[PDB]
Amino acid sequence: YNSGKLEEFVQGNLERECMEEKCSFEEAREVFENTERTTEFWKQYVD
Repeated sequence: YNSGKLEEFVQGNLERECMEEKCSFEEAREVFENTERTTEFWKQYVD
């Protein structure tokens, strides 16, 4: 869930971060970065 140590400097993997453990909508919007794409994605991942 992006504790903020040695996982920000990695590439872009929405799974290792968002799927596996935990994650904010914002989190997606850094790798993903298309916040529209990520909100739709968000409506099948939130709740």
